[PDB]
Amino acid sequence: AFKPPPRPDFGTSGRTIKLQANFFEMDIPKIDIYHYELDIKPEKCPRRVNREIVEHMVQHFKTQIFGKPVFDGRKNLYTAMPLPIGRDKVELEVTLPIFKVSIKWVSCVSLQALHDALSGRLPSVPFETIQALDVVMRHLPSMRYTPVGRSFFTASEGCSNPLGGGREVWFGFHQSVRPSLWKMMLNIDVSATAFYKAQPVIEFVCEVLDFKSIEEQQKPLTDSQRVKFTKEIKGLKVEIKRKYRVCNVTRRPASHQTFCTVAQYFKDRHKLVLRYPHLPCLQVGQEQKHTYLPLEVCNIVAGQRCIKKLTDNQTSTMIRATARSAPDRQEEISKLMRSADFNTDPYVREFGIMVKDEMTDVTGRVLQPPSILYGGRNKAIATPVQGVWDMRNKQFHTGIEIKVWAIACFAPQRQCTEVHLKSFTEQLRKISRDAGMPIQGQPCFCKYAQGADSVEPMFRHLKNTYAGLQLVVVILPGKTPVYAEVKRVGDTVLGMATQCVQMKNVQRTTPQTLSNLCLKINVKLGGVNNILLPQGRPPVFQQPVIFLGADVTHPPAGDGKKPSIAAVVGSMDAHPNRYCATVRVQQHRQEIIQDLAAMVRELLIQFYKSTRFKPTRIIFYRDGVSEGQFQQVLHHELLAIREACIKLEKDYQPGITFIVVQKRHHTRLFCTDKNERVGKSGNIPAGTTVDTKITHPTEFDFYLCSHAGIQGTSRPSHYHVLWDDNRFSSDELQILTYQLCHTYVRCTRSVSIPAPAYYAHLVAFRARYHLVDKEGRDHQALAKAVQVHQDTLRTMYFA
RNA sequence: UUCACAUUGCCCAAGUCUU
RNA sequence: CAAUGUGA
Ligand SMILES: [Mg+2]
Ligand SMILES: [Mg+2]
Ligand SMILES: [Mg+2]
Repeated sequence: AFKPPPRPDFGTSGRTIKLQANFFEMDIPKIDIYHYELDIKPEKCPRRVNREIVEHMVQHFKTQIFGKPVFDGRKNLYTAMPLPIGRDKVELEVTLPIFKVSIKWVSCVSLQALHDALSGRLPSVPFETIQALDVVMRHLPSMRYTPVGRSFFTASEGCSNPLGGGREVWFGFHQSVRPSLWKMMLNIDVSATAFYKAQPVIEFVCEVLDFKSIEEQQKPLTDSQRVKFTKEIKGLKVEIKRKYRVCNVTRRPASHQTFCTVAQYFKDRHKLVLRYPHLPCLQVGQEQKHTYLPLEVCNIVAGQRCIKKLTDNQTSTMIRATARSAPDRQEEISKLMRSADFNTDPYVREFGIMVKDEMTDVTGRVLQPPSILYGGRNKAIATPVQGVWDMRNKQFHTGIEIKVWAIACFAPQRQCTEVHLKSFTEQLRKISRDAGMPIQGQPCFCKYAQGADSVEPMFRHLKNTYAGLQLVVVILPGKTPVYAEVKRVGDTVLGMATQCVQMKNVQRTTPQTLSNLCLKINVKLGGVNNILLPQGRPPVFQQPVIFLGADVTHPPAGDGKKPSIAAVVGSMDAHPNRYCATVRVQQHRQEIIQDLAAMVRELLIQFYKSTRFKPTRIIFYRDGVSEGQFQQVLHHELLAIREACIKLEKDYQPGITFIVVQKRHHTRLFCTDKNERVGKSGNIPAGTTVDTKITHPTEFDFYLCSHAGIQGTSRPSHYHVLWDDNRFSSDELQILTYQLCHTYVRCTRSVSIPAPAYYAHLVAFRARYHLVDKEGRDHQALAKAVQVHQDTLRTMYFA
């Protein structure tokens, strides 16, 4: 239940392709380095303050200690050669513009043992060793640049990327030390994030309040101006030599604001006559004291990342400033590494480390896509080309016959007229007839409505009046709270199928849009759009098997009380195509799925009810777990799956395959040959697979870019097998995973992650919609909100 | 709320110390 | 999913 399986073999399927990865080979010396535990009293200091302390400490004691050590900003210091210490704590006293620093040797870290672990010699990779190398590579940039996670950001020289609102774009790069089949690798990728400009607060006001210049005007701000400004600068730090954090903007101008007025105080003591006394002051420091700074004598301090959400316009600017095709990104990574010059870094060089300046070459394989079987009389077979196919002259494998349906238009009648609805209905019936999902009649019901209050009574009337009602098509004017209400009533209250459509897609229809629309409708009504060509599937389908997709979605940044949402879906046929969903609310920002055992039990029960088979195997696709959570998550969740089986029957012990899916990492793959690049974005082809060189030295993992890259640089999904009772070969599991990317019903394309994992996202996001403005007695309220109706339980409402 | 892809938002990481 | 783009 605890240790991941070794790599069974290497894949052999598919034609080869020359790739370049943003991994850079590291040459590590085979010598012991020396680990020391520090202490710094007081120890509530920010991490960067601790780096200053040790930095000054190193030189302020250079003489009979420290004859170029590295430091993690907390508690760990490393040297390439040993110090004079013994094992003794050597408390030092250091002063920086009153600190006690204790230095104690702890262990010897052998880089020799790392070479063995990267080889077949040692069974596993020693974390503490890679942890040390990480501190070596991060030492310099952690003081030179502004750390954000595993990245480093800085104001770009000579350029300025303003966002407005006192914000601008800082470019940066991600850095991480990784073991691999070949060598140690330095993974480098470029990135960009928003920062507040280091400008006078006076000019910060102008951008926030949209003033061309101050003295526009010379009257104290309106309360509406003062409230907007207070929201932006509160929590931000400002400087004079001495730095404060802003907690409040005073109501009264500096001329009147008394504590002795602020204006007066600065006239006598500091001999400063304020140029804009009519403006308020910044209350800084402790909220329960009376320290007020005029705007004129304050600057926003540099290197403060913008945590708040960007505006629509700010986002739009951010996108344009950082959007890059795959070759363009490739060159920006390359240019960065040449200019980075990691080998002159004195700390990197103290530890005798060398970093390759060229991207690593890696050979991938482009897997063949599966054939997609359709229905109708002809039973057409689609052949994905470059990750895409279409439904033209093809009918659904199992198309639904729609006899009873209705339209509910919440768009204004002037904007969405009966003629519009009629034409839309005309075209939709045409497309749906072609697709093998005939809408036999005009809707038995069609009424306009307004507001969220009209939803439930209308839907209740519909359910009571029209027997055999299959669907309600809901027209929406755009972004409106009605949508969430439609889904609350439909999914959870009354248990009725609904398909919403934006007004603009009714006024002006297209064959493609209407086609995609039918894909959702047919699925929602129990249909089967298409299936994998049966004889083209991997051998695993010879026995009953269920495919589980699982994901947790956490609240946005800055949020503190909203629940995390766990969603799990399971296949309900042998194709596989039909899926049922389970969903739960759980603790804030907890990744481990707490109630998984219960959820899997439901899915296993519903699988048997649907197929009359008991799975002999369980394939578990787990999205979004990082390497630092593999053991924790696997321990709880693998056992939870077993628990579900055991509490059901026997002696029922199906083989479990546990696979972690990671779409969001920092590995990027590029075509070496320009003639391999695909489309305008110039990305690697769909099906590109990498399970060598850059992958894990001992464990079963691979990259699979299963989708066509439309824009930017494609994210190759990474798959890591944490458990496998079924003993998959690399070829079978990679093909299986790839084929499951072709079973996503909402489009005739290969998607970036397997359908079950994708559905899990959709289910989680739907639950989040049921919880809008609603997020023991607390838990049960939220739990009921995400609980769907009895009639919705076995449906694909999430489509 | 036709859909995918891409950027950010999500576990780990990161962050958090005389007017 | 939301914002913003590229696309069908
Ligand atoms: Mg997740
Ligand atoms: Mg943490
Ligand atoms: Mg969007």
